[PDB]
Amino acid sequence: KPVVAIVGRPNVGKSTIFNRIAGERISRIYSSAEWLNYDFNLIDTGGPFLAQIRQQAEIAMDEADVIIFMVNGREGVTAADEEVAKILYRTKKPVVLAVNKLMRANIYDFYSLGFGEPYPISGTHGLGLGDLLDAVAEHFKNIPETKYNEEVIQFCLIGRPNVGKSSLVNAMLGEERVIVSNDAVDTSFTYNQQEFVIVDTAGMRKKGKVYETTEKYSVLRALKAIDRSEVVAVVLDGEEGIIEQDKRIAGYAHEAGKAVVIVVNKWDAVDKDESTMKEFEENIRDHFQFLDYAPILFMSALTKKRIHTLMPAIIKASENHSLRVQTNVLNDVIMDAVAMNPTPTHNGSRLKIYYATQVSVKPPSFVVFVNDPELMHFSYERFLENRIRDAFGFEGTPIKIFARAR
Ligand SMILES: Nc1nc2c(ncn2[C@@H]2O[C@H](COP(=O)(O)OP(=O)(O)O)[C@@H](O)[C@H]2O)c(=O)[nH]1
Repeated sequence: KPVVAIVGRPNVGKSTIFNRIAGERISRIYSSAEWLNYDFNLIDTGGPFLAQIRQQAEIAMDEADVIIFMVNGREGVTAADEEVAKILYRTKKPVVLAVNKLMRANIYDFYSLGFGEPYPISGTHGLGLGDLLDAVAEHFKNIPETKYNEEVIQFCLIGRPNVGKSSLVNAMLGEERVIVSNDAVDTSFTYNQQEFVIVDTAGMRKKGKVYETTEKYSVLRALKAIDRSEVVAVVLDGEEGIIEQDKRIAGYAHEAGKAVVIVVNKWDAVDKDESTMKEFEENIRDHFQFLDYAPILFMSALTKKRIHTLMPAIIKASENHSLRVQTNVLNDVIMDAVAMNPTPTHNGSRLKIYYATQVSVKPPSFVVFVNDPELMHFSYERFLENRIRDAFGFEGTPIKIFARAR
């Protein structure tokens, strides 16, 4: 069922590798070879230079689930490889980098491509092939049950029963900027002509057909919706304030690496004066300390006050979630941070940072090449995170930093 494609500039050894791992043609599409301990299919993208590679990568982006991006290790990273990489930045689908005909000499060069760990291989006696296919197969679990066009922004609303999820959805769908369409679990619509899907609206409308006997199935259903979304809107009740179950689902969103917006509904019904909002914010920050990146919005599904602010926040959070940073700027940001604040020491050793690069999006993840990963303490990691945020934004999304040795 999962589909794999191999992509890269001509003459890097793609055909050799393809022929090795492919079995019989499903009659285009080939089944994986009998000896493999993985079950998947391959797609051929064969069939004028920059446009030729472009079309191959576009077939791959549209029809495959996981992409292998191949380069030639003996040539190193060429302008044409960098060109292919730039085309590939346009998908959210997983891309695994394979380095053919090889290793440690140019580690940064291959990491420069921005797809993370390079898997060395040889089409002769298949050395490295086990590690490469392992890396590819591990994405197989994250393949969507329900597939939408890449353009569509997928989000969900979560929160305890009666916080106003249904009311907010109905209020947001009634604005002049929205066009509702026309799976019966999701709701499709456009906002300023951009396509969006609200994940699992059926589960939000479950009541009205069914009595609530327990929350336990509703919560489990919410976690599935989170899994399918890029942006999660955590909705809190302004009247009754924060409660312990609010933490459970929001913590899950954070650990799942999702973009997050915090929404306070029923703001109309709150006993308010000049400082009630600011104190509510601080209370959210104190209860949800792992969500410092998430913006907080105050609105009323009832009076429609500030409803106009939700979609723009979902948009911004989604954008930041998907953002890919330029490497030279990234490195200047980190060198500037290290200048501001010297690195942690341990006996006589000092952390040294050689190079940093982004490795993935949704959420943005970075590797920093160091001295010794053990000298990179959690507090210093957070310091680096905040310097990256100051320079690039990243509001609405978590980010990941990993120290690695040469
Ligand atoms: N005062 C006030 N009440 C609201 C607001 N939004 C929803 N409610 C009420 O809260 C109750 C639960 O709303 P509902 O949308 O069914 O919550 P859900 O279970 O999260 O879908 C309903 O009686 C709504 O009228 C609001 O902004 N202000």
